[PDB]
Amino acid sequence: RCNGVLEGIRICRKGFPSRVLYADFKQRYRVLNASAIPEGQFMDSKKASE
Amino acid sequence: DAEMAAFGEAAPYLRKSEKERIEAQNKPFDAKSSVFVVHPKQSFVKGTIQSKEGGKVTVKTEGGETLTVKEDQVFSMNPPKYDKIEDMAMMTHLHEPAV
Amino acid sequence: SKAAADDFKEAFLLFDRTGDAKITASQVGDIARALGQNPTNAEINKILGNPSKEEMNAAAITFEEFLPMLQAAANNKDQGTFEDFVEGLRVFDKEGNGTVMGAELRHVLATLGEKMTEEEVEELMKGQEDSNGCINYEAFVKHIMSV
Repeated sequence: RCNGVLEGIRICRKGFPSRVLYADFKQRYRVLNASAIPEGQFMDSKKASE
Repeated sequence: DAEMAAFGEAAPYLRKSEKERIEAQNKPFDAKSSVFVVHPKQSFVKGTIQSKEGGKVTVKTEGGETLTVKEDQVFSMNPPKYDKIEDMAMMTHLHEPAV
Repeated sequence: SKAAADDFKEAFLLFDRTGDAKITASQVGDIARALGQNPTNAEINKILGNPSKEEMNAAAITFEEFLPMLQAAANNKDQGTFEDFVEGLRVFDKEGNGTVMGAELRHVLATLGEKMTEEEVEELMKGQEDSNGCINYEAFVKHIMSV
Protein backbone atom coordinates (compact mmCIF):
# COMPACT_ATOMS: atom_id res chain seq x y z
CA ARG A 1 0.00 0.00 0.00
CA CYS A 2 2.80 2.23 1.03
CA ASN A 3 4.83 1.07 -1.92
CA GLY A 4 2.68 2.46 -4.61
CA VAL A 5 2.07 -1.00 -6.01
CA LEU A 6 -1.49 -1.09 -4.86
CA GLU A 7 -2.05 2.37 -6.16
CA GLY A 8 -0.66 1.49 -9.53
CA ILE A 9 -3.08 -1.36 -9.72
CA ARG A 10 -5.93 0.96 -8.83
CA ILE A 11 -5.12 3.46 -11.51
CA CYS A 12 -4.79 0.57 -13.85
CA ARG A 13 -8.17 -0.80 -13.06
CA LYS A 14 -9.79 2.48 -13.84
CA GLY A 15 -8.02 2.13 -17.03
CA PHE A 16 -7.06 -1.10 -18.66
CA PRO A 17 -6.38 -3.51 -15.81
CA SER A 18 -5.31 -6.84 -17.31
CA ARG A 19 -2.55 -6.54 -19.87
CA VAL A 20 -1.47 -9.51 -21.91
CA LEU A 21 1.91 -10.04 -23.33
CA TYR A 22 1.65 -11.06 -26.94
CA ALA A 23 3.12 -14.61 -26.99
CA ASP A 24 1.43 -15.27 -23.71
CA PHE A 25 -1.55 -14.17 -25.75
CA LYS A 26 -0.96 -16.34 -28.75
CA GLN A 27 -0.47 -19.68 -27.10
CA ARG A 28 -3.42 -19.48 -24.74
CA TYR A 29 -5.95 -18.27 -27.27
CA ARG A 30 -4.82 -19.30 -30.79
CA VAL A 31 -7.46 -22.01 -30.54
CA LEU A 32 -10.32 -19.48 -30.66
CA ASN A 33 -10.21 -18.90 -34.46
CA ALA A 34 -7.54 -21.31 -34.53
CA SER A 35 -6.62 -20.94 -38.18
CA ALA A 36 -6.59 -17.12 -38.31
CA ILE A 37 -5.35 -16.45 -34.77
CA PRO A 38 -2.50 -19.02 -35.08
CA GLU A 39 -1.39 -17.54 -38.38
CA GLY A 40 -1.41 -14.07 -36.82
CA GLN A 41 0.60 -15.11 -33.74
CA PHE A 42 3.17 -17.08 -35.71
CA MET A 43 3.45 -14.60 -38.58
CA ASP A 44 4.12 -11.70 -36.28
CA SER A 45 4.52 -12.30 -32.58
CA LYS A 46 2.58 -9.11 -32.10
CA LYS A 47 0.80 -8.62 -35.45
CA ALA A 48 -0.64 -12.06 -34.71
CA SER A 49 -2.63 -11.21 -31.58
CA GLU A 50 -3.74 -8.31 -33.65
CA ASP B 1 13.77 -23.59 -22.61
CA ALA B 2 15.37 -23.24 -25.98
CA GLU B 3 15.84 -19.57 -25.26
CA MET B 4 17.16 -19.98 -21.78
CA ALA B 5 20.73 -20.98 -21.93
CA ALA B 6 22.39 -17.69 -21.24
CA PHE B 7 21.17 -18.02 -17.69
CA GLY B 8 20.87 -21.70 -17.73
CA GLU B 9 21.87 -22.16 -14.12
CA ALA B 10 19.86 -19.12 -13.04
CA ALA B 11 16.90 -20.07 -15.22
CA PRO B 12 15.02 -21.93 -12.57
CA TYR B 13 14.94 -18.73 -10.48
CA LEU B 14 13.95 -16.54 -13.41
CA ARG B 15 11.61 -18.75 -15.35
CA LYS B 16 10.03 -22.18 -15.09
CA SER B 17 10.30 -25.20 -17.37
CA GLU B 18 7.99 -25.05 -20.34
CA LYS B 19 5.78 -27.72 -18.94
CA GLU B 20 5.86 -26.60 -15.38
CA ARG B 21 4.21 -23.69 -16.96
CA ILE B 22 2.02 -25.77 -19.19
CA GLU B 23 1.09 -28.07 -16.38
CA ALA B 24 0.01 -25.04 -14.45
CA GLN B 25 -1.87 -22.93 -16.94
CA ASN B 26 -3.64 -25.91 -18.46
CA LYS B 27 -5.53 -27.30 -15.56
CA PRO B 28 -9.11 -27.53 -14.36
CA PHE B 29 -10.74 -24.33 -13.17
CA ASP B 30 -14.22 -23.42 -11.83
CA ALA B 31 -14.59 -19.69 -11.97
CA LYS B 32 -18.06 -19.29 -10.53
CA SER B 33 -17.01 -21.11 -7.40
CA SER B 34 -13.30 -20.53 -6.89
CA VAL B 35 -12.55 -17.39 -4.89
CA PHE B 36 -10.31 -15.40 -2.50
CA VAL B 37 -11.70 -14.27 0.83
CA VAL B 38 -11.23 -12.18 3.93
CA HIS B 39 -9.92 -13.82 7.00
CA PRO B 40 -9.71 -12.72 10.57
CA LYS B 41 -6.43 -14.49 11.39
CA GLN B 42 -4.74 -14.85 8.02
CA SER B 43 -5.29 -11.81 5.83
CA PHE B 44 -6.89 -13.41 2.80
CA VAL B 45 -6.97 -17.07 2.18
CA LYS B 46 -8.47 -18.98 -0.74
CA GLY B 47 -11.59 -21.04 -0.87
CA THR B 48 -14.51 -22.42 -2.72
CA ILE B 49 -17.92 -20.86 -2.58
CA GLN B 50 -20.44 -23.19 -1.01
CA SER B 51 -23.65 -21.30 -0.72
CA LYS B 52 -25.08 -17.84 -1.10
CA GLU B 53 -26.94 -16.00 1.69
CA GLY B 54 -28.32 -13.35 -0.73
CA GLY B 55 -25.58 -10.92 0.34
CA LYS B 56 -23.55 -13.15 2.54
CA VAL B 57 -21.27 -15.86 1.53
CA THR B 58 -20.25 -19.16 2.96
CA VAL B 59 -16.96 -20.53 1.87
CA LYS B 60 -14.79 -23.51 2.36
CA THR B 61 -11.16 -23.03 2.84
CA GLU B 62 -7.89 -24.31 1.80
CA GLY B 63 -6.95 -25.92 5.04
CA GLY B 64 -10.55 -26.64 5.76
CA GLU B 65 -12.62 -23.93 7.28
CA THR B 66 -15.99 -22.53 6.74
CA LEU B 67 -16.85 -18.84 7.06
CA THR B 68 -19.88 -16.78 6.14
CA VAL B 69 -18.60 -13.50 5.04
CA LYS B 70 -20.13 -10.41 3.29
CA GLU B 71 -20.48 -10.15 -0.43
CA ASP B 72 -17.52 -7.85 -0.60
CA GLN B 73 -15.32 -9.88 1.60
CA VAL B 74 -15.27 -12.15 -1.38
CA PHE B 75 -12.97 -11.72 -4.37
CA SER B 76 -12.68 -13.60 -7.62
CA MET B 77 -9.71 -15.73 -8.56
CA ASN B 78 -7.75 -15.60 -11.74
CA PRO B 79 -7.90 -18.42 -14.21
CA PRO B 80 -4.93 -20.63 -14.05
CA LYS B 81 -3.61 -18.94 -17.14
CA TYR B 82 -2.28 -16.36 -14.73
CA ASP B 83 -0.26 -18.47 -12.43
CA LYS B 84 3.04 -16.80 -11.80
CA ILE B 85 2.62 -13.90 -14.09
CA GLU B 86 5.63 -11.83 -14.75
CA ASP B 87 3.43 -8.75 -14.74
CA MET B 88 0.59 -8.89 -12.36
CA ALA B 89 -0.86 -5.97 -14.15
CA MET B 90 -1.75 -8.26 -16.94
CA MET B 91 -4.06 -10.14 -14.73
CA THR B 92 -7.74 -9.68 -15.44
CA HIS B 93 -8.31 -9.56 -11.77
CA LEU B 94 -6.92 -6.50 -10.11
CA HIS B 95 -7.57 -7.14 -6.48
CA GLU B 96 -5.77 -6.90 -3.33
CA PRO B 97 -5.53 -10.65 -2.78
CA ALA B 98 -4.53 -11.66 -6.23
CA VAL B 99 -1.52 -9.49 -5.94
CA SER C 1 -50.54 -18.41 -48.79
CA LYS C 2 -50.70 -19.69 -52.30
CA ALA C 3 -50.25 -16.69 -53.40
CA ALA C 4 -50.20 -20.48 -53.12
CA ALA C 5 -46.73 -21.40 -54.34
CA ASP C 6 -47.10 -25.08 -55.23
CA ASP C 7 -43.55 -25.10 -56.60
CA PHE C 8 -42.28 -25.50 -53.02
CA LYS C 9 -43.96 -28.91 -53.02
CA GLU C 10 -42.46 -29.71 -56.41
CA ALA C 11 -39.02 -28.79 -55.08
CA PHE C 12 -39.58 -31.13 -52.13
CA LEU C 13 -39.95 -33.94 -54.66
CA LEU C 14 -36.57 -32.98 -56.11
CA PHE C 15 -34.82 -33.17 -52.73
CA ASP C 16 -36.42 -36.37 -51.46
CA ARG C 17 -34.17 -39.18 -52.65
CA THR C 18 -36.60 -41.97 -51.69
CA GLY C 19 -39.69 -40.58 -53.45
CA ASP C 20 -41.94 -41.16 -50.36
CA ALA C 21 -42.67 -37.39 -50.01
CA LYS C 22 -40.67 -36.95 -46.80
CA ILE C 23 -37.51 -34.91 -46.29
CA THR C 24 -35.15 -35.57 -43.38
CA ALA C 25 -34.54 -32.85 -40.80
CA SER C 26 -30.90 -32.50 -41.88
CA GLN C 27 -31.98 -31.40 -45.37
CA VAL C 28 -34.41 -28.74 -44.15
CA GLY C 29 -31.69 -26.13 -43.61
CA ASP C 30 -30.40 -26.36 -47.17
CA ILE C 31 -33.86 -26.61 -48.71
CA ALA C 32 -35.04 -23.46 -46.96
CA ARG C 33 -32.07 -21.78 -48.59
CA ALA C 34 -33.00 -23.28 -51.96
CA LEU C 35 -36.55 -21.91 -51.65
CA GLY C 36 -35.23 -18.36 -51.18
CA GLN C 37 -34.67 -18.15 -47.43
CA ASN C 38 -31.42 -17.57 -45.56
CA PRO C 39 -31.85 -18.64 -41.91
CA THR C 40 -28.55 -18.99 -40.07
CA ASN C 41 -27.60 -22.54 -39.08
CA ALA C 42 -27.91 -21.76 -35.35
CA GLU C 43 -31.42 -20.50 -35.99
CA ILE C 44 -32.33 -23.66 -37.86
CA ASN C 45 -30.79 -25.58 -34.99
CA LYS C 46 -32.62 -23.67 -32.25
CA ILE C 47 -36.03 -23.79 -33.80
CA LEU C 48 -35.62 -27.56 -34.19
CA GLY C 49 -34.61 -28.11 -30.54
CA ASN C 50 -37.07 -25.44 -29.44
CA PRO C 51 -39.76 -27.84 -30.72
CA SER C 52 -38.13 -30.86 -28.86
CA LYS C 53 -36.95 -32.11 -32.27
CA GLU C 54 -33.64 -33.98 -32.25
CA GLU C 55 -31.53 -33.77 -35.41
CA MET C 56 -29.19 -36.33 -33.81
CA ASN C 57 -31.48 -39.33 -34.34
CA ALA C 58 -33.12 -40.54 -37.56
CA ALA C 59 -35.68 -38.13 -38.98
CA ALA C 60 -38.35 -38.13 -41.62
CA ILE C 61 -40.57 -35.53 -42.80
CA THR C 62 -43.73 -34.61 -44.00
CA PHE C 63 -44.68 -31.71 -46.03
CA GLU C 64 -47.12 -30.65 -43.28
CA GLU C 65 -44.24 -29.74 -40.96
CA PHE C 66 -41.84 -28.43 -43.58
CA LEU C 67 -44.35 -25.94 -44.98
CA PRO C 68 -44.95 -24.14 -41.60
CA MET C 69 -41.20 -24.20 -40.80
CA LEU C 70 -40.50 -22.43 -44.09
CA GLN C 71 -43.24 -19.94 -43.25
CA ALA C 72 -41.71 -19.31 -39.82
CA ALA C 73 -38.33 -18.71 -41.44
CA ALA C 74 -39.80 -16.38 -44.08
CA ASN C 75 -40.34 -13.50 -41.63
CA ASN C 76 -36.62 -13.36 -40.92
CA LYS C 77 -35.75 -12.34 -44.50
CA ASP C 78 -35.91 -8.69 -43.36
CA GLN C 79 -32.46 -9.26 -41.83
CA GLY C 80 -30.84 -9.50 -45.31
CA THR C 81 -29.60 -5.92 -45.78
CA PHE C 82 -26.81 -5.43 -48.31
CA GLU C 83 -25.65 -2.14 -46.78
CA ASP C 84 -24.30 -3.98 -43.79
CA PHE C 85 -22.70 -6.72 -45.88
CA VAL C 86 -20.64 -4.31 -47.95
CA GLU C 87 -19.84 -2.12 -44.94
CA GLY C 88 -18.65 -5.17 -43.00
CA LEU C 89 -16.03 -5.91 -45.64
CA ARG C 90 -15.26 -2.19 -46.05
CA VAL C 91 -14.18 -2.11 -42.40
CA PHE C 92 -12.13 -5.28 -42.98
CA ASP C 93 -9.53 -3.67 -45.28
CA LYS C 94 -7.76 -0.29 -45.39
CA GLU C 95 -7.81 2.34 -48.18
CA GLY C 96 -10.68 3.57 -50.34
CA ASN C 97 -11.18 0.55 -52.60
CA GLY C 98 -13.09 -2.65 -51.91
CA THR C 99 -10.43 -5.39 -51.86
CA VAL C 100 -9.88 -8.16 -49.32
CA MET C 101 -6.58 -10.02 -49.49
CA GLY C 102 -7.42 -13.61 -50.57
CA ALA C 103 -6.43 -15.52 -47.44
CA GLU C 104 -8.07 -13.03 -45.07
CA LEU C 105 -11.54 -13.77 -46.39
CA ARG C 106 -10.87 -17.48 -46.74
CA HIS C 107 -9.71 -17.97 -43.16
CA VAL C 108 -12.44 -15.74 -41.75
CA LEU C 109 -15.19 -17.57 -43.63
CA ALA C 110 -13.94 -20.96 -42.47
CA THR C 111 -13.12 -20.24 -38.82
CA LEU C 112 -15.21 -17.29 -37.63
CA GLY C 113 -18.67 -18.12 -36.33
CA GLU C 114 -20.55 -20.64 -38.44
CA LYS C 115 -17.78 -22.76 -39.93
CA MET C 116 -17.85 -22.88 -43.72
CA THR C 117 -15.72 -25.63 -45.22
CA GLU C 118 -12.68 -24.53 -47.19
CA GLU C 119 -14.14 -26.37 -50.19
CA GLU C 120 -17.18 -24.07 -50.08
CA VAL C 121 -14.97 -21.04 -49.48
CA GLU C 122 -12.95 -21.83 -52.62
CA GLU C 123 -16.17 -22.29 -54.61
CA LEU C 124 -17.36 -18.83 -53.51
CA MET C 125 -14.12 -17.03 -54.45
CA LYS C 126 -13.56 -18.85 -57.74
CA GLY C 127 -13.84 -16.26 -60.49
CA GLN C 128 -14.15 -13.09 -58.39
CA GLU C 129 -10.60 -13.22 -57.10
CA ASP C 130 -7.89 -13.00 -59.76
CA SER C 131 -4.14 -13.73 -59.43
CA ASN C 132 -3.37 -10.40 -57.71
CA GLY C 133 -4.69 -11.92 -54.46
CA CYS C 134 -7.27 -9.15 -54.08
CA ILE C 135 -10.98 -9.87 -53.93
CA ASN C 136 -13.14 -6.96 -55.02
CA TYR C 137 -16.10 -7.29 -52.65
CA GLU C 138 -18.22 -4.73 -54.46
CA ALA C 139 -18.65 -7.20 -57.31
CA PHE C 140 -18.18 -10.19 -54.99
CA VAL C 141 -21.17 -9.34 -52.78
CA LYS C 142 -23.13 -8.39 -55.89
CA HIS C 143 -22.62 -11.88 -57.34
CA ILE C 144 -23.30 -13.56 -54.00
CA MET C 145 -26.67 -11.79 -53.90
CA SER C 146 -27.37 -12.79 -57.51
CA VAL C 147 -28.27 -16.32 -56.41
